Amino acid sequence: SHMLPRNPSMADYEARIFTFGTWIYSVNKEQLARAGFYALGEGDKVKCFHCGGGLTDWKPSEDPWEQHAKWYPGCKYLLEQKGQEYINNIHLTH
Ligand SMILES: CN[C@@H](C)C(=O)N[C@H](C(=O)N1CC[C@H](C)[C@H]1C(=O)Nc1ccccc1-c1ncccn1)C1CCCCC1
Ligand SMILES: [Zn+2]
Repeated sequence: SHMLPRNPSMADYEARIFTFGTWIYSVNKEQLARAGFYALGEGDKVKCFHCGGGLTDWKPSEDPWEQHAKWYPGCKYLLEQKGQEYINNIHLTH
């Protein structure tokens, strides 16, 4: 939940989109990169450059931002981009 990104080398959106150059999975690569994720090159495993949170086993029609907020609500990239209200809404039911 720190304000300092875990992986500065992947802070650049262009650095992240590059990792998806040959992405074959259903979840949209631009949406993934915009949501802070880069591909690890091992199945559909991705990692956020900021919070360091990893996610795998993406399902059809899943939204990168929603999943990001669900699993890593303390991510400060998410807070900076989407804002707290977005995070609040994802966690509304619990
Ligand atoms: C359906 N949408 C996807 C994006 C999603 O929610 N992925 C989750 C995920 O990647 N998680 C959950 C938190 C965890 C830090 C991360 C993860 O890396 N999980 C694992 C990765 C490799 C090996 C095991 C796990 C794992 N182990 C125990 C419980 C959950 N995941 C998780 C994958 C396994 C089945 C439950 C869901
Ligand atoms: Zn994050």
